[PDB]
Amino acid sequence: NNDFHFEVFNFVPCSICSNNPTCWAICKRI
Amino acid sequence: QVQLQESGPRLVKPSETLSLTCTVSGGSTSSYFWNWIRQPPGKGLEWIGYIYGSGSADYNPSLKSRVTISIDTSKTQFSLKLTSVTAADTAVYYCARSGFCSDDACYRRGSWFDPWGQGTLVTVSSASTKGPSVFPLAPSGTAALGCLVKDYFPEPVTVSWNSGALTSGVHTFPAVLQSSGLYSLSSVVTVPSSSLGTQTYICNVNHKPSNTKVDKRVEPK
Amino acid sequence: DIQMTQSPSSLSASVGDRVTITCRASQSIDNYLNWYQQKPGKAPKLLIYAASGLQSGVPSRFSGSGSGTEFTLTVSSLHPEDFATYYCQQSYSTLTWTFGQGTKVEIKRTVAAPSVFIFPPSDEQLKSGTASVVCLLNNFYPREAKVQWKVDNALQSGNSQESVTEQDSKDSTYSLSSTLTLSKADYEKHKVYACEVTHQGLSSPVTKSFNRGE
Repeated sequence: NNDFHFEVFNFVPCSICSNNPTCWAICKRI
Repeated sequence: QVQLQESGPRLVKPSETLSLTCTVSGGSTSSYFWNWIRQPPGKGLEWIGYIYGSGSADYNPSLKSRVTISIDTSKTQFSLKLTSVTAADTAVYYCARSGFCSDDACYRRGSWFDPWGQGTLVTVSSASTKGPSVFPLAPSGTAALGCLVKDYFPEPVTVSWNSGALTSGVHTFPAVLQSSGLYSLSSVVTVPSSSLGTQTYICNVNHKPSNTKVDKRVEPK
Repeated sequence: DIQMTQSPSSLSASVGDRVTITCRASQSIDNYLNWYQQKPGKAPKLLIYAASGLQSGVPSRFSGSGSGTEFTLTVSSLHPEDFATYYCQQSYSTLTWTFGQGTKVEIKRTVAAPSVFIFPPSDEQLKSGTASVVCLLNNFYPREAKVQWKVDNALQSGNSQESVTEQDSKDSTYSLSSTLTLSKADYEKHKVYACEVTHQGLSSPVTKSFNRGE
């Protein structure tokens, strides 16, 4: 499949932030 | 640059349906979250709802029973539908993107609204559309002149001077609702007294709700 | 449901003042508080994201602090172009994101007296049976002004309406229009039409007048 996964309940997990500063600003360690 | 633009009718009768479309350019609706937000004149901001993906949507509870948001098959547009409108739904309506997206996942929580559309005013009333009349405010080191834009419905009208080339010292005042139920406004500008003979000053009036455009040259009487 | 309580509702400040706006959330929202700035007739523009991130393109004199329930937006040195309404907005709720009520920031500056101008009704308008007489007060501060209409020296009441512009983004002044609305027959029964302007910047009132037809 090619569609994105969508998540509206969980916070951004820091494990996916790579080197994106937007991600790191809002993530949580889960 | 992902850019957003609202479009739709500017005047809706009470009990009818309000519909608007947001067109997205430089981007696709197949990622991120696409929002509608409104602001009644002089009031604050109220979030309406959002849509994402294949067409999953959810709504502000104060409006859920009357609101539907839908996503289009070109994947460049999404749309607001609001039923059973009353004058309380008169407002400026904005579309906006939210969310953070990685390569394969888009998260909404803790994000923000950016970018936004320009916003479009929608008026709920049973009065009918009427285009304005435009009259000169004729100049008597610096002179003032302008255009009186009288008896139109509904808001808004836009005024510019010399096709946008003249903006310094321009004042377009907020419209006033007259006892007749029609709006009036004036737009003025200060110019050098010495040019009143040879330089043209034209006020460009556009009333989009009635498809009325008027260009009026203002001169000493 | 999460409500944001923003204070104060309104403030006036001088160029160079430090300004602080506070926002309180009805429950803890961690760092998920965003601030926007809305200039009149334009969409809100994001200033601060996630409580203290400074949005790209925004000058550093804006900054945000706090976490949990108490947040603050600070302008370290106010500029004239900072005139706007500022909103907090929480993104912690899983469903409804909500805004504060707004804080209207006005720029306080030195007194500036209005230039006054009067405009008689146009001949084209008079064909249509109504006469609008317009009085213009240009580029003044402060806000408060009195315009009195006199027709052949008789004080008018009930037949004028006023409109004021928003504060100018460079010089912080206001302009104001007063429109006297008369029927054609009434307008034609009188001769002298006068606008009398009273304002803190004027040691004596300024009166602009015309005689109908000259």
